[PDB]
Amino acid sequence: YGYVRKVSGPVVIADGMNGAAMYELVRVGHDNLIGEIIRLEGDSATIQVYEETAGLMVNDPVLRTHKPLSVELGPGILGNIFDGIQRPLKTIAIRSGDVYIPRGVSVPALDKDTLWEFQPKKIGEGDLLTGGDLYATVFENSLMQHHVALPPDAMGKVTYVAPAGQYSLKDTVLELEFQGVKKSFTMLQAWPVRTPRPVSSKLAADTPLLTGQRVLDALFPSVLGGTCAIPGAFGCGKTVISQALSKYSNSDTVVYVGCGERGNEMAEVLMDFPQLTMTLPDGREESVMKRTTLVANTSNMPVAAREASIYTGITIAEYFRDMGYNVSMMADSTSRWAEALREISGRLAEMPADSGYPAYLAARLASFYERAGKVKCLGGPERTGSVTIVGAVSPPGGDFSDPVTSATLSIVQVFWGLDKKLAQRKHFPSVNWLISYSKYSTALESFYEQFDPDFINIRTKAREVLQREDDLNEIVQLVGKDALAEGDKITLETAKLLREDYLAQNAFTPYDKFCPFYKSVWMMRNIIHFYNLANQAVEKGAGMDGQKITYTLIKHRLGDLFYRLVSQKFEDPAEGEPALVAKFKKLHEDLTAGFRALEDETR
Amino acid sequence: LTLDEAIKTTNRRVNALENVVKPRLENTITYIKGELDELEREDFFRLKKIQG
Amino acid sequence: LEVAMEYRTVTGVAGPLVILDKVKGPKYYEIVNIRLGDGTMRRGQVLEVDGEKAVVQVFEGTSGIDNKFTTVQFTGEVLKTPVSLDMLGRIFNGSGKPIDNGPPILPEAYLDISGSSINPSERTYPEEMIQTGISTIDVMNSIARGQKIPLFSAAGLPHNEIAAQICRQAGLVKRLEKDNFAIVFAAMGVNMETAQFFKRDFEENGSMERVTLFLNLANDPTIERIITPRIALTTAEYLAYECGKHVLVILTDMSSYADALREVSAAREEVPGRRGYPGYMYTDLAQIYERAGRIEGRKGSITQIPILTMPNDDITHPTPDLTGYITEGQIYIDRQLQNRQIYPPINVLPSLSRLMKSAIGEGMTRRDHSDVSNQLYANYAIGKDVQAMKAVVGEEALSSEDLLYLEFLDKFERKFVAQGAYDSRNIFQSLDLAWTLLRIFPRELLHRIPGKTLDQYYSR
Repeated sequence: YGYVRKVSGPVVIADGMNGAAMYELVRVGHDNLIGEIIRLEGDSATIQVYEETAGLMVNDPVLRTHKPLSVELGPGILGNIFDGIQRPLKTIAIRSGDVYIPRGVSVPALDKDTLWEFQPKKIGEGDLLTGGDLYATVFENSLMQHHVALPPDAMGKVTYVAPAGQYSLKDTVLELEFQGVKKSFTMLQAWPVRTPRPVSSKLAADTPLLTGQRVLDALFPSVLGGTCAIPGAFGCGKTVISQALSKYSNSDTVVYVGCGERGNEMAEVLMDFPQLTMTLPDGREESVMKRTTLVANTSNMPVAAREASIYTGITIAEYFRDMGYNVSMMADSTSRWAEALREISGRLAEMPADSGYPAYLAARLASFYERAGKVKCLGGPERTGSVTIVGAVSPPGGDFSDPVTSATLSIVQVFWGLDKKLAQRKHFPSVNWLISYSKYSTALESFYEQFDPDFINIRTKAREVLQREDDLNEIVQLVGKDALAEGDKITLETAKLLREDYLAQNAFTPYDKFCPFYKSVWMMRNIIHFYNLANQAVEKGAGMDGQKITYTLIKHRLGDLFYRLVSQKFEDPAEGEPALVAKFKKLHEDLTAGFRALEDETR
Repeated sequence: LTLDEAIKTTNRRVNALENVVKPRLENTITYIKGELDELEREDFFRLKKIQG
Repeated sequence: LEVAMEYRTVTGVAGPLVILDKVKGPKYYEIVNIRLGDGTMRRGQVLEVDGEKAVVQVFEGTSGIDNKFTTVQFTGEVLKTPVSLDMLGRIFNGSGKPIDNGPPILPEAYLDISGSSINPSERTYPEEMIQTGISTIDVMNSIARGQKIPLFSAAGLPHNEIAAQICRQAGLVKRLEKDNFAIVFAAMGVNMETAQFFKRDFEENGSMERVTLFLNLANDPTIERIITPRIALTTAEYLAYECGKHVLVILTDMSSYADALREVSAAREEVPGRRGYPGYMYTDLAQIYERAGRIEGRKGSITQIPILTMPNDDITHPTPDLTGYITEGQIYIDRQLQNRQIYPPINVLPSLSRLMKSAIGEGMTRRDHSDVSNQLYANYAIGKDVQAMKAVVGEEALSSEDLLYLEFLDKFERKFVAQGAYDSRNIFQSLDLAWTLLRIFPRELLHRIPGKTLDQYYSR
């Protein structure tokens, strides 16, 4: 139809387009490279090529497709690895024996010949169905059922529904008639990558994430369907938090879309997650590959593919939320994505903005993030599902003045700001508790109240202790601990105990691999109770000394309780809640025995 | 003795440390605004000239 | 009486812009509706025009537009927002379309936004106080009907909670002195979750006959975020000077508004200004603010409390440093106070009102307002200094007055500033609390308090 005129980098200007709408995917050259339109100037239209452009001719034919960037949905989408343009990577590696990814490969996103079992949900002939109604369920794999729903833009009366049995995506499982005309439906569902899926109404989240790590789940919580941002740090961050959110989280499934990251790290993730025998069910050890999905696009991948990867990832989140699961999507991208925007904007000769990033960066980041949030689904039955966006930010080497960082913090609700100083000190969870925040602390009031009606007060006391210690650290840096009084000394002792016991976690051992909420809240209550009792004791002033003398008395003649407090982190979760709860209650009773026995003889 | 030590520390902080830091802050401000901001406008101005 | 021509001469699409070919006699800031090939409708604004050319910035993006099937039907207008007295008590979208499941506004007038400026001869000094219910505001940093007082905040700080509290508890102090109070509430570029918070607060407030929630989400198109504060200011101006009603306006996250202006300016190929923000951003913010003030010929007034986010938790940022000159105050939200778990974290000692003296007086408010304000300020400073000293002197050598100031500081932080999210406090009982804290010191110790006031109130 149309022919190439100009080829500069990944930007191709093809004349003769005429009626070629924006973002209408076109296919370029004899090799048939995918490609999306980015600008128009008349009979010619700019194209992004999503692939290497070396070898393009002049007057090399370009074919239009009239379809915007679309990802193919349906069964088998779970547990696969897709390129940014949604090509099945394993399918390419097997179908073609070559270990490389050939230029311009045309493989269907989902296999069209695998036999899938069909279980209709009691839909009768002549019945009325509507957009997103859940007419059949397919067990894509054990422990993860896949409901099949009509597309949001579909309705009609059920003239024919296929019976239960083995079906393939090429078959018509359902028929509808509407407005005097009939339409057919298969198990596939193509959807534009942008234009988020429709929602009956959004909702305000109440359930917390309750992730494995103690700091995240206790100090700076996140809600299901929430929105987070970590500064994409390594060793910590992109590895430990990713593992916690994948294999040790209450989200019903995972969608890892980390693009623009190192190839070795991607290979390590893609080789470690295959085993990954997380106990997601109550008593089953099913591998999480039956639960997750990768949209990996390495750094060497074409620059124009980053946005496609991000949007396909968030679109896949939407399909699952629509079925009902509480998906949680983690994006190691959005640090390379800003670079992708800079590259395309500069090549498209757009006028730059503050710090050289395109002026519309905030708009794009908003249009991405605001697709989170738990949502009341379409169709029948009534249902609910959520999508969580735990994205990535520039590593802690640049201040928050970074335009990507400022744009994220202008939208993101929970900031797990990792600090590089903690990473130097080898504190592995590495969350800086002074700069992090969680605006969800108010909505979680009901859950905290019902779980433990006194957790809010102990959390506030812990925050006050940490802030007081960080405040007088500067004073100590000038004068020293010589002038520190009893209250200051006990506050610093409790802060050090909290820092090394509570806020740390190894995550490479059963002690800290996954800390349940009850164990964390019990540690917090124990530490805060010790702090309060010690402060009351040093305020009593009995024995004519009290004060720091009583502090030394409780640190020497009562230090076994202190050692048990600092070793409480090692309570093995495998022992079960009825055992660990009893152990912590006994430790609390012993602590109450102290500061009363210590007050018996008036110090 | 304690007053002598404290006075020495205070005088050192007033004379050396603060007067060391403030020139550093001024130089850092000048390096960023005086050069990077000026270059950014010049780069964009040359680009606009190329377009014209 | 003229039906606007529907040109179909799209001859170039790029980003948010579309360039028409041969429009006959356009208008610079005209408003145009687009009917795409698929039949969907988009509304766009006209930017710089030229010979038969007119670059159109399109709302909701420009995806799907084609240069042979898209019609661009002009209107010949400059976005006259519909304005009426029944606009109150309803939530509106960014562009003004109601989203409160109600009918569109039946207008008593079509006022063009970006209204003409007030004649400086016709202005009048602001007077009387405006009760907000927060003790830290109405005692030490008093607010007067007619001020333009920013509320400087930062990312993560609970700016929106304070906004909701101001929206609910705002009232007129003159209750005991012896209902024409309306709160145009504008929110620009809020998060997706805080939208639910605002909807809940404005759907169960209990005084809905007063507020009008212009709401513009983050994922809404940017040009809507530019127009939203202008729509809000126009509606407030109408309800103030064209309806004789006292009006309060809260602009939320005008840093987002500045970013939106930056986004629009770049699309017009204009060179970016100082520090990235356009140079005309000073003019834009002056245009937004100066619409307030008290008019001699009218009984109404406009008082602004614009909430501004200061990036990087510093004031050197171009937007806060720029708005500092235009306005006459600064009510900072302090991160450390938020860490200290004091719900209103307003750093009272750094905060000040450049014209707080007008609110304090005899006719309005109470006689002892200035005295108690100054005494609280001075005593807080002294308490902070004494705490700093006790951090290094061991606290054994502190005199009795030092301990008095320490306990006063603790009480002021934990009993006065830490107001509840719903504990509405009249200025009289707020001053009673201030006197409760003050009376700890001996009557002779309160040096800053003038005579005939201690004898009146120190006896409790």
